[PDB]
Amino acid sequence: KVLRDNIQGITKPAIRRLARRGGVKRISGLIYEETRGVLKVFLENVIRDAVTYTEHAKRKTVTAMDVVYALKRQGRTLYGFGG
Amino acid sequence: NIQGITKPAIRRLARRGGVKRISGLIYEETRGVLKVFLENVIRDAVTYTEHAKRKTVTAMDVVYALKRQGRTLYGFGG
Amino acid sequence: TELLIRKLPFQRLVREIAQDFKTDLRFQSSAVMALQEASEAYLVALFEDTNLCAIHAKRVTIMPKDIQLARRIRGER
Amino acid sequence: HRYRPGTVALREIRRYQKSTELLIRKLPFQRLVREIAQDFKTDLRFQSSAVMALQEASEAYLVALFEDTNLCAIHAKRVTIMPKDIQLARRIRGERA
Amino acid sequence: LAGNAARDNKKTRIIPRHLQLAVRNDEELNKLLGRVTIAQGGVLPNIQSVLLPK
DNA sequence: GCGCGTACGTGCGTTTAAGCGGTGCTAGAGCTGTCTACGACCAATTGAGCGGCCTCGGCACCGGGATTCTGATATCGCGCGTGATCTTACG
DNA sequence: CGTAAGATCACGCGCGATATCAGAATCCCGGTGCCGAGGCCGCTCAATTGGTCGTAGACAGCTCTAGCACCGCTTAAACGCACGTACGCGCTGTCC
Repeated sequence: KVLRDNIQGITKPAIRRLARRGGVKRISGLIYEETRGVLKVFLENVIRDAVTYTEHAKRKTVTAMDVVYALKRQGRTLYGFGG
Repeated sequence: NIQGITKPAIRRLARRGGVKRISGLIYEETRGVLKVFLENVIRDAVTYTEHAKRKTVTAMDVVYALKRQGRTLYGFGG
Repeated sequence: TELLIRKLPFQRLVREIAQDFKTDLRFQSSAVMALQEASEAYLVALFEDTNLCAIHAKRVTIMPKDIQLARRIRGER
Repeated sequence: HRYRPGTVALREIRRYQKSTELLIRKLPFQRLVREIAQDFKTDLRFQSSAVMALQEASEAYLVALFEDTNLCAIHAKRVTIMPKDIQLARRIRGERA
Repeated sequence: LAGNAARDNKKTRIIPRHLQLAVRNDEELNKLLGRVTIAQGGVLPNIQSVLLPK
C-alpha cells in the first residue's frame, strides 16, 4: 500500500507537548510546519545512514544496532538499545 | 599578558567576522573566551607532549589537540 | 519521560522515509523505537535552543526565525 | 571632511574579508601562549610552527564566533554585538554550559 | 576549483586563499570540510543587509 | 512608554483512527556440514621517490598616473499655504 | 450698488531627487629582485614476482520465530467556533 503525507501524522498537539518538554510557553502559528521540516531532515539523514548500514549487512530488515550506529555517526550517541 | 590581546586586534578580528558595531565589555569577554579556548587546546597539547617525553611542544601535538576538540586545522603536517 | 509523539503516525512516516531511499524494507520494532527516542531528544533540545533564542529577542513566543538562528549556530543545514 | 560613523567600519569589513594575514601581532600572542602553558608544565619549549598553528586555530575560531555573535545581535534587531550575544551563541554551540 | 579561483584572482600558483574560496563557495566541499579550518584561508566576503548603508 | 490590531488559550461540541486482544499465515534469519580462493612470508629481483644541487621566474615593492566614491551644497519639481481677481449669492 | 462666500491664478515656503567640487579609495602600469618552484642526478629504500601454508569466506540444507495481515472492540486524541486579552507591531521621548 502506497504511503503519502505521513509527515502530517505529526499532529499539532504532539509538537506542542514536545515544545512544552523543551520549556516553551507560547508557540507561534507557522512553527509547526517548520518542526515538521526539521524532523523530516533529521529522519532523512539518520535513516539514510541506517539504510546504508543495512545494505552492507545484506539484510532486508533494519535492526536497532543499525539505528544506534547511524546515531553515533551523527554525533548523537544513544544508550538503551545496544551498542 | 592576557591584555596583550589589544582591543583593536579584537576589532580587526570582529571586522573580519563581519561585525560593524562593538561594545566595550565585548573586548574583555573575548579575552576570556580566547583564554578558555587556549587553555583547553594547550592542555591537550601538553598532555600529548608529556606522553611524548619531550620538553618541546611540537606542531603535531597542537594538530592532534585541535583534532580532539573537533577543530581540525590544515597546513601543519596533518 | 514517556514519549510525546504518537507511535503509529511516526512509524508510518518512517516507513515512507525509508521507502524513498529503498523499497521492500522491514523494521525491528526496537529500531523504530530507537529512532523515535533519538528524534524526541533532538527536537526537545532544539525547542530549548529556540526558547533561548526567543528570550534573546525580548520575546516570549518562539517564531520560525528563532529555530533558523539556532540551527545556524548549531552548524546544521 | 568627516566620514559619517559606520562607513569606515564597512570599509574595514571589506578590507579584512579580502585578506588572510593574521590580525593579532605575533609576540603578545606568543607570550600569552607561553604564560598559559607554564601553568600546565614548567620549563617548556615551543616550536614556532606549533605557535603559528595555535594562532591560526584561535583566530579562525574567534572569527566564526564573531560571525555567530553578529547573527545573534541582528536577530535582536540590534547592530552592536554585546556580551549577551556571545554568551547566547556559545550556549547554543554547547561550549559554555 | 582552486585553479578556477586562482584564474579568477589572476594568479598562476595556487595559494591557500584559493583553496578556501573553492571549498567554501562549493556547498558540497564546504559540507565535507565542515569542521576544518584552512590556515591563511580567510573568510568569504559577506556583509549582512541591515549593516549596509541606506 | 503609549496606542491599536489581533492569534490563539479555554471550553464546549463533535468526530475519528490509535491501542488491545484474538486470530491466522509466514520470510528470511540463524544454526550445522561441504567446499574452495587467497594473502603473509621467504628468496631474489628490479626500479622509483627523496634529497642535493643547480637554474629560472610571478609577483611584491616602489613610484607615478588615471579612474571612483561620500559628504556637502544648490536647482528642479512637487506639494501646501496666502493674497489678488473673477464668479455667485444675499442685503 | 455694496458686502460675504467660493473657484482659479500668482506668489511664497517646505521636502525630496539629482547636478556638480573635493579628499580619500582603488586600479593599472614601467621597472627591479627574489626566494620558492622545477628539473637532473644518486641513492637508498620500496615494489614485484616464484612458490607455500592455513585461514576465512562462500555455499547449501534444516529449523521457526517473531514479522506481517485482518477483524472486532474500545476510547483518548483531533478538529471547528465564541471571544477577549495579553502579545505583537508601530510612533515617539530620552540619552548613553
